Amino acid sequence: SGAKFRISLGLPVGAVINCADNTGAKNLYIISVKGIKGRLNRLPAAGVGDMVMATVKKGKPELRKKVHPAVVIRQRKSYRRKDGVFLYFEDNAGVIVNNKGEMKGSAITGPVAKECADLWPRIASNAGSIA
Amino acid sequence: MKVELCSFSGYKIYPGHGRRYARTDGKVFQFLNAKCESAFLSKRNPRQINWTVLYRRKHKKGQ
Amino acid sequence: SHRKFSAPRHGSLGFLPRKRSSRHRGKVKSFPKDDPSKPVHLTAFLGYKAGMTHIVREVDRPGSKVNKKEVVEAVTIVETPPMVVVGIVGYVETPRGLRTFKTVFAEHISDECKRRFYKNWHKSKKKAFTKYCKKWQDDAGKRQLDKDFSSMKKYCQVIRVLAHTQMRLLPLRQKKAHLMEIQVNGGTVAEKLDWARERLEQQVPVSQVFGQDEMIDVIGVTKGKGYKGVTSRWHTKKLPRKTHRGLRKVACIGAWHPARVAFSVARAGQKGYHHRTEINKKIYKIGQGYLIKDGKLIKNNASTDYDLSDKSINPLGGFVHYGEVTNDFVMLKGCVVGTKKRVLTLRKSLLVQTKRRALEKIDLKFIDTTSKFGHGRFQTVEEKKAFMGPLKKD
RNA sequence: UCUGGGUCGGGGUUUCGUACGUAGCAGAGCAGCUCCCUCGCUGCGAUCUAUUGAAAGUCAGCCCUCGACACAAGGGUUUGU
RNA sequence: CGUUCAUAGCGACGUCGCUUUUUGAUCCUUCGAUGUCGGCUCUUCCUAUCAUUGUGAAGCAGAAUUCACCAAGCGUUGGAUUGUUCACCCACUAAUAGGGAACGUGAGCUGGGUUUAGACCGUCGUGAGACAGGUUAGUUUUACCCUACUGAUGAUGUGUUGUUGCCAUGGUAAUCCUGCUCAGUACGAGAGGAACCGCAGGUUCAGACAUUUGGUGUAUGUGCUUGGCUGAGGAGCCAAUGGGGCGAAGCUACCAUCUGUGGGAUUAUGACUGAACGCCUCUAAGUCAGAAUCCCGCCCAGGCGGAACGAUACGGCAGCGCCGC
RNA sequence: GAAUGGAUGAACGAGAUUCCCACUGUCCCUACCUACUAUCCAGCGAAACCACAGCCAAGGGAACGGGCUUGGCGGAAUCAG
RNA sequence: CCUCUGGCAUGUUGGAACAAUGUAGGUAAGGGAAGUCGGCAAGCCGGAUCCGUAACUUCGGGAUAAGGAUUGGCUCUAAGG
RNA sequence: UGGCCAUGGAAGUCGGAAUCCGCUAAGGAGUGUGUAACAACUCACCUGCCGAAUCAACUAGCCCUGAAAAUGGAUGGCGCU
RNA sequence: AGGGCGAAGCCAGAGGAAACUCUGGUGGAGGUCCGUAGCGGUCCUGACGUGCAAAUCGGUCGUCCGACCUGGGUAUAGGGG
Ligand SMILES: [Mg+2]
Ligand SMILES: [Mg+2]
Ligand SMILES: [Mg+2]
Ligand SMILES: [Mg+2]
Ligand SMILES: [Mg+2]
Ligand SMILES: [Mg+2]
Ligand SMILES: [Mg+2]
Ligand SMILES: [Mg+2]
Ligand SMILES: [Mg+2]
Ligand SMILES: [Mg+2]
Ligand SMILES: [Mg+2]
Ligand SMILES: [Mg+2]
Ligand SMILES: [Mg+2]
Ligand SMILES: [Mg+2]
Ligand SMILES: [Mg+2]
Ligand SMILES: [Mg+2]
Ligand SMILES: [Mg+2]
Ligand SMILES: [Mg+2]
Ligand SMILES: [Mg+2]
Ligand SMILES: [Mg+2]
Ligand SMILES: [Mg+2]
Ligand SMILES: [Mg+2]
Ligand SMILES: [Mg+2]
Ligand SMILES: [Mg+2]
Ligand SMILES: [Mg+2]
Ligand SMILES: [Mg+2]
Ligand SMILES: [Mg+2]
Ligand SMILES: [Mg+2]
Ligand SMILES: [Mg+2]
Ligand SMILES: [Mg+2]
Ligand SMILES: [Mg+2]
Ligand SMILES: [Mg+2]
Ligand SMILES: [Mg+2]
Ligand SMILES: [Mg+2]
Ligand SMILES: [Mg+2]
Repeated sequence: SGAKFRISLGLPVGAVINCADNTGAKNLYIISVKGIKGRLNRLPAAGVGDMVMATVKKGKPELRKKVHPAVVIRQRKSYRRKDGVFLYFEDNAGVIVNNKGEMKGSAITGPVAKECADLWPRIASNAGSIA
Repeated sequence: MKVELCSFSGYKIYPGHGRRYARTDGKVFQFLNAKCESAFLSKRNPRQINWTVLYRRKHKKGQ
Repeated sequence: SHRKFSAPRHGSLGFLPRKRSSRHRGKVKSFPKDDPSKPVHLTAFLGYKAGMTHIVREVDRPGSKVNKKEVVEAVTIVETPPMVVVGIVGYVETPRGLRTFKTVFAEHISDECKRRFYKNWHKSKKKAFTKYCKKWQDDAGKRQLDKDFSSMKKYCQVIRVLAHTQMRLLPLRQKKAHLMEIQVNGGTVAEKLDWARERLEQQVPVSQVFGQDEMIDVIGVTKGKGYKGVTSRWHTKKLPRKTHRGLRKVACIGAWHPARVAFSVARAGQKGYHHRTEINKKIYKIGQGYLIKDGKLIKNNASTDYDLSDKSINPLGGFVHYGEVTNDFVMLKGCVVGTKKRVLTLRKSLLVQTKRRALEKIDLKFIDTTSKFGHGRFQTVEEKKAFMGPLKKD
């Protein structure tokens, strides 16, 4: 119901955020950000809570050499919450996911940002810590 | 508006100001300003640093 | 050939000759339409941008994720000491336009105001409206005055009051008080005029014009930035590193064959000090100034029902590059045009406001009052004196 | 002459992080002398504690002073229905 | 052909056209030189409309759709390979439409490619040498003139001066999307599966701003530290800003925050009354609804265009304003 | 395609490519700072270039006009770009 | 890089400002070559001591391969004539 | 009158050779709709009302559709019914 | 300049029945490596481009005991060197 609000989005296309679920992937080469019309010369950028296409660069060879959807869960670029607290996360991080928002993994190492948790429920269910 | 305390210095942090850090261990710190946060990230033991609350408690200043 | 990859053009043509504004005091380019029905009122005011700060508030837009969640919010303090009406001035409709018809000035006029009428006051003998004010004490003059007012009753349509600021009461350097025509919008012109004739020489405070949680339009001149290159002034792409004759430029001004450079092409020139009318700036707080019943009432500014301290909106060490706001002020949401100290025209909206957001009632929870002259960490000096304890300066 | 604006000073604010000096039974050890006492005394000795959120800067485009000091109708060129 | 049915969509055999974003013809212009491809950057136009608004069509149940109309307001992206144009692939998207401006744009760049001289290879040549055959290395000049544009002083007028104002004319701006709700509802055998009004937000664009987060930082602010140098201490300096922490103010970032509006005429279209044509017809006279259009509004600038009001040279020589003659 | 040398090849190369790690304002996307300029002033003081000149639309015209035709129009003297 | 001896007056001028463009330096959040014909440019790396060192090889090399750790100040000890 | 060819079904009706008589006031061995095929529907001859012209096929005048380009624009301009 | 690598020869020790082999030193080879002066002149396609300059400047670069650099003297002269 209640919609997202924009947040300072510090993952341009070209990032390798570390996969923080138990798949067997280690990295997630963001090749594109979902739901970006975009402008000339401008890199598509995914903050936290953003869907994303993601090649795996290192990990299991099942996953390597193909594209998966993914979600950004933490991010090192400090966004501002509506309550006027800026927040950043120590590492950029995501999870491999399917089109309809379900995880293909099962358990999320590390904390998930609540911008991502509220917007992705199945991620939120497998997230131990939030914010 | 729950005023929080700076995880380095000890000062209160009013709603507007400062910044919130979320380490992957899964615990969070609040910093009044960057000055605190830099000493935190460079691993300065705030009890060694005069102007913090933790130092002055340690050295029994005031009272 | 066509440009390969499309892109929307940089900057708006709806804003140009991007030149240094003639005026300093921002003109009200249109007052609202006076319905004749609702009672008489002033449509505009003239404040001063003293400074910014936080607020905190519970928000009540149901549906949002932020419903019943305390957000923070930036705000401008526009110090607005009461204006003095010193004139009225009748207008009449014509097919040519809207001719000024008759200006009746008050009797007594301050040196605050009289300042304005000379380019050099030190050197003048201050002889303005001297033979004028003779009119206000005889049979002949008073009669002519009445006939002028009667004529305005017969003929005029639009009536604007002339008021001016109380430059006296500010922390600014200048004494030369800004005049301004403000339009009286209300009932019939005869009623309209006798209201302004009653208000003559009198104070008018801010609360008489505006009310709380009201969208108003801020009108002013932008913070000026001098000569600026095209990359600053139009936000054109920088060219790359290797460019031989510089790179904060536009490469192709224009095609060959409209063999002129067009008005739509980006060139370097004056950036800033433009006239600009930003609309829909909601008044969060109309704040009561310092006053005396026995001691000072400094509290009445930045104290809220939920805070209850003894603050004023003045932060520690004052608003920077300004002063103390010792007078009544408004507190708009967000930034507004111009610099610190800049004279600023407020104006009631041109527009029937009926959006959820524009009828939202603002209850403030907390005004930040920490210094802006560095990273402040104390809300008030008494709090600081508590926290620190005693210092060597004792 | 709303006596004013200005310089200096004083507050406030704020930045940095605790000055010099002095004292110390703090100080890894070392030495000189002896009362060869090794807590003897005296010296060297990074650093430490205390004095000390100290010192220092803070409009030059921060805020208030009404404290000290002078200085404030002065000059030149104009223009007429 | 389309089960059936020439024309929903198509369309053979024939035929009539437009177009100059293809390539040819041609050689009128330029050989006392008009800088020869592509990309970047920027502006503007066209429509032969991909999307978006409003609509007619279907072989349109819904969803998806192709066909057509008004229509160019607003958009039309990120990459891999290639010097490329072109091409192709991945990804996102509402859509990844097509062009023009000396095949826009070298005193705007770049110079990868063509296209000197150095060299290699292949084929051809007795050979010098040749090759829209491949390769590698190879100088990208000048603006202070005039205009145009950008901003900047001014100009004639109004007796002089100041004021607060009006407004001729120019410009002009907003965009599209998601989610929730309607609703697993209409529609449909089911599978699937809408829409209007609301509500919450976001894209791109525009205009600001610095409370906050970030950036800068020679306040050369305050520590810390290298080498040297004032005999040392203290206090300092030098090393083209010695180096580095932290850093006020100030600039400043979708890297922070705020704001972005209302009418009128109508177009396509669908209608009314209604003849022509004893009926019927949206039309012939007459009338209605009607839009990302157009015109204005708001918004920016403000005319060899005006306005009301103020004060109008005590003087040491002054000089003027009215009035009447 | 075999001393018009063929195939090879460690070491070496301001030689020609391709990828990876690191690193970065190359870029997303631009921003702030410093010095010397440019700027204004005193003094000093060149050059190239120059038919006349210098606002446009369209027309025709040696088939892309500043000048011609028909329209739009036109306001001293200048400054930085 | 800083200093004494000796030598100079900043390289054919001065002053006031601190705009745009530049020339020469720097710094940048998150990402890290997505830029571009092409990592061009800049950045990383750098000294020393101690470990540790691959493929390949003409057995000489490769080799500072790579990859690691340490480094200051102070007060002592031991070892070298 | 399931007329005949065609069976895959065409008793008027995908198509084609046929193609007349009766009743007749008069209805084609059938214009279509549609059917597996019928059915059902629909398309002359005649009346009832109303009250003088009505209707077809060609043809040529003006006008209109056909009729899409990139700086803003040209019956020469203003304009003109 | 200053460093690096450490070739032959030489010493000792250990093994070997012999052949000889290992280990530690010493030794200081080389159109050897780094790198100054020197000599050069890669890239920035940087600066400059009516220049400082009719080819210069800055950083970045190649080489730096050898087919090394370099003064003076001397030889070769135009279809000739
Ligand atoms: Mg691009
Ligand atoms: Mg296009
Ligand atoms: Mg270049
Ligand atoms: Mg501040
Ligand atoms: Mg057929
Ligand atoms: Mg041709
Ligand atoms: Mg030319
Ligand atoms: Mg069309
Ligand atoms: Mg061209
Ligand atoms: Mg050109
Ligand atoms: Mg060129
Ligand atoms: Mg080339
Ligand atoms: Mg060649
Ligand atoms: Mg000049
Ligand atoms: Mg000292
Ligand atoms: Mg030097
Ligand atoms: Mg119609
Ligand atoms: Mg209508
Ligand atoms: Mg309408
Ligand atoms: Mg207009
Ligand atoms: Mg051969
Ligand atoms: Mg042979
Ligand atoms: Mg051969
Ligand atoms: Mg000419
Ligand atoms: Mg100098
Ligand atoms: Mg000099
Ligand atoms: Mg000289
Ligand atoms: Mg960066
Ligand atoms: Mg690219
Ligand atoms: Mg690339
Ligand atoms: Mg390089
Ligand atoms: Mg190697
Ligand atoms: Mg060059
Ligand atoms: Mg030059
Ligand atoms: Mg010189």
